[PDB]
Amino acid sequence: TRYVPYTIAVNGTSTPILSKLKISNKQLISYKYLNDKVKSVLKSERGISDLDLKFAKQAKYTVYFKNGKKQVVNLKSDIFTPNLFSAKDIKKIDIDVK
Amino acid sequence: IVGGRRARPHAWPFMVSLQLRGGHFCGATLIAPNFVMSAAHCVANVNVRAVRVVLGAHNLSRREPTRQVFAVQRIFENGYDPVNLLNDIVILQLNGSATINANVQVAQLPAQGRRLGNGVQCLAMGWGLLGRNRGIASVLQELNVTVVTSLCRRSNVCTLVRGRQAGVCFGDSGSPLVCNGLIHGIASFVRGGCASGLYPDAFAPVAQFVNWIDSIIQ
Amino acid sequence: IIGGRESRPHSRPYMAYLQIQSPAGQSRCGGFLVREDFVLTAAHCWGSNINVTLGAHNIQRRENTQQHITARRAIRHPQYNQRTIQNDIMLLQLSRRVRRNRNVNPVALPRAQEGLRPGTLCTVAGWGRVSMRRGTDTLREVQLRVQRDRQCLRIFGSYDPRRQICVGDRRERKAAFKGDSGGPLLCNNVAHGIVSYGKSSGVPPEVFTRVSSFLPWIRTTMR
Ligand SMILES: *[C@@H]1O[C@H](CO[C@@H]2O[C@@H](C)[C@@H](O)[C@@H](O)[C@@H]2O)[C@@H](O[C@@H]2O[C@H](CO)[C@@H](O[C@@H]3O[C@H](CO)[C@@H](O)[C@H](O)[C@@H]3O)[C@H](O)[C@H]2NC(C)=O)[C@H](O)[C@H]1NC(C)=O
Ligand SMILES: *[C@@H]1O[C@H](CO)[C@@H](O[C@@H]2O[C@H](CO)[C@@H](O[C@@H]3O[C@H](CO)[C@@H](O)[C@H](O)[C@@H]3O)[C@H](O)[C@H]2NC(C)=O)[C@H](O)[C@H]1NC(C)=O
Ligand SMILES: *[C@@H]1O[C@H](CO)[C@@H](O)[C@H](O)[C@H]1NC(C)=O
Repeated sequence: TRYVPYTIAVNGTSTPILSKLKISNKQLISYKYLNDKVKSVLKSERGISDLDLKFAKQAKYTVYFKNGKKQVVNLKSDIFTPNLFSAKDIKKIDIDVK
Repeated sequence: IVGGRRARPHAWPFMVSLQLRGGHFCGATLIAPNFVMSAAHCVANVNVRAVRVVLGAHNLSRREPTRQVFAVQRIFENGYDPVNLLNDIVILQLNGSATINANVQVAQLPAQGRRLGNGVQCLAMGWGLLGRNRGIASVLQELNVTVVTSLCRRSNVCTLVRGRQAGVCFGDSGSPLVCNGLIHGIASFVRGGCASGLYPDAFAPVAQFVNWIDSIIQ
Repeated sequence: IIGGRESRPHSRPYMAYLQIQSPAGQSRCGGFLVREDFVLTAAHCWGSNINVTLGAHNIQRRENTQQHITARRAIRHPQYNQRTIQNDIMLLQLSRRVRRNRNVNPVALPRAQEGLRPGTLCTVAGWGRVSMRRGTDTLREVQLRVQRDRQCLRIFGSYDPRRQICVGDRRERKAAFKGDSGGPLLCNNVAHGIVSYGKSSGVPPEVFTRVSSFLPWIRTTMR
């Protein structure tokens, strides 16, 4: 119910597409939620699967919030803080794999 | 809380719900009439002016006259490290004081430096998800957990439910860990997703920060 | 488009504006009319439903000159590799033929195996962003220099000069940018390239699909 601008960079390369992720604003969401959405478009748009990410040197995304704050979230980590936050507060998400 | 049970109505009258417009996002603990205590990561990125502190709640999905709603007047932290999740504690001063009654009461904190050994039985609680991607709770949940040192760090209090894929989950950040009537933890992080059944949950160790807390609230 | 100028309205009547939707999200790309029933663009613009707008200048206004046609088939190249971004080319078969006029008109494709010497000045056009901070409502364009292949070969592991073009002087702040994907590279009014990929910083050179390398597949697919 809300579309968030996002980019993918793989080893510094990206396609110059204007792209937005659909993410629910029916309830508060979590970083585990965004991990799933991010991994899904890594696979569909750039051929980067779950197992590819085990072998990547770095795999992360940054959530840019409308108030100027940012949160970097490594994809190779299974440590999560169990908090929730609003999809409406996200400005954009930059995904980066190397 | 995954694998818990419903708490008795107002069984834990220090339990706090931090809410945005879209609802409950973290738990907290009332530690004075005008102070609550939560995880620093809960508020790192939020607009603090938009946060509502809800006291005396039980069923978040119903209107409750037991509730007292406050705003945040001021934030206090002490060396929060978001990369290593150390000192994951925040004190929020309220724009007023709660009226203390059967439903809204201040929690008791341990003495500074008190360290819990493995095997100590505690109660976790909160309004977080009931399954590892399922929906947040309406009724406040509680869960019997045990202090473990294995697969932990010295800088945390960790808890496990042996043989059960149970534990805290999204929305439980900030919620108290109650051991022997004292708040010994603040929900801080999980490992391997919620309710892995393998890795304990990690709580900010309240007793390590008691002198700093007393600096603030007295 | 970064570092360019606003196009004279309807001066590039082949330009197509693509709105792509999928269950996962939405995307905006460019493209170009190659026949009354076909638009060419990049494979990485594929999605479940594609809405095409021909005849536009201001894509934020419902201009009378516009024609809105959905894609009946969105045909990625069968060897498109979205990891290496190789064979990044796609044909959109329109659900109806366009009404040809001064504002909606196809662009010519190069001849069989036609190359493009380094140093050649070509033009790319699109409705993409003009900086990290600012978009555009109207069609924009910029002239770019074709580079020797060593420029892309040294920084892009998967660049293939037999199927791609190395474009953009690293010294000039001129490039396609977010939203220009799929737009044409025009040299002497022939669409030699398709906007494909580059460095995420937007620093040149960037890579274009070399249209002339895919003429057999294009002809076979359009028949
Ligand atoms: C699950 O956890 C509950 C509650 O845990 C206790 O209270 C929390 C608030 C924390 O302070 C924890 O550190 C603390 O362990 C356990 O309930 C408790 O059970 C004990 C033993 O059954 C009760 O003690 C008894 O109380 C009766 C009177 O009711 C006396 O006559 C007995 O002599 C004995 O002292 C205790 O009252 C009870 N506490 C509460 C608040 O209900 C529970 O046992 C535990 N269950 C499991 C399976 O671990
Ligand atoms: C501290 O902050 C809390 C949280 O907002 C305040 O509670 C709010 O109190 C007001 C009364 O003062 C309640 O009425 C509302 O007032 C606003 C004007 O501020 C008005 O525009 C509304 O139409 C409404 O009548 C309000 O419902 C209540 N908020 C909640 C969530 O219950 C509290 O007043 C503040 N305390 C101090 C001492 O400033
Ligand atoms: C296609 O056009 C219809 C009609 O206005 C519109 O509802 C839809 O959003 C468009 N499709 C896409 C993928 O943008």
